[PDB]
Amino acid sequence: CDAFVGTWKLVSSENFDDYMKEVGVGFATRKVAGMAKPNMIISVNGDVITIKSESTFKNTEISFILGQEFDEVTADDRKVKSTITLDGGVLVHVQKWDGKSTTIKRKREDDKLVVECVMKGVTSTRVYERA
Ligand SMILES: NC(=O)c1cccc(Cn2c3c(c4cccc(C(=O)O)c42)CCCCC3)c1
Repeated sequence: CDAFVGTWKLVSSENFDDYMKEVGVGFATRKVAGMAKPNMIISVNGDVITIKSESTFKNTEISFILGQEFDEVTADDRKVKSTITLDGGVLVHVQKWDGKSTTIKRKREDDKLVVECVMKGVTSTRVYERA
């Protein structure tokens, strides 16, 4: 996937605190992650895609090949099994841990990168625009 490539700034966000709470993120991390306005800087080299998320709270990064499950350490220190695929132009990320699942989709919409987060019955939408 490549139409996702470049540098994106979070401009809006709904229900993220609720989403985090449902994922199991403790209050202090929720406070600082919720308040953060991370840049998401996505790039691609052959079959390896790299997504960086940068903010004063925390800098993270994942590198991966579509369809190949990998170990991820999240910003909220979960140790999850991750599996990112391309499906009808949406990058679908799945995290499994403790028999739990959450799914994160990134899609390109007009000039936005739209990220939809889902845990159990809680859904969250965040929007990022080019830097
Ligand atoms: N400070 C930062 O770098 C930062 C802040 C908020 C979210 C994120 C990334 N992120 C994270 C989660 C998540 C779910 C859907 C979309 C994003 C995103 O905007 O990339 C998410 C799980 C909760 C723990 C925080 C990491 C990063």
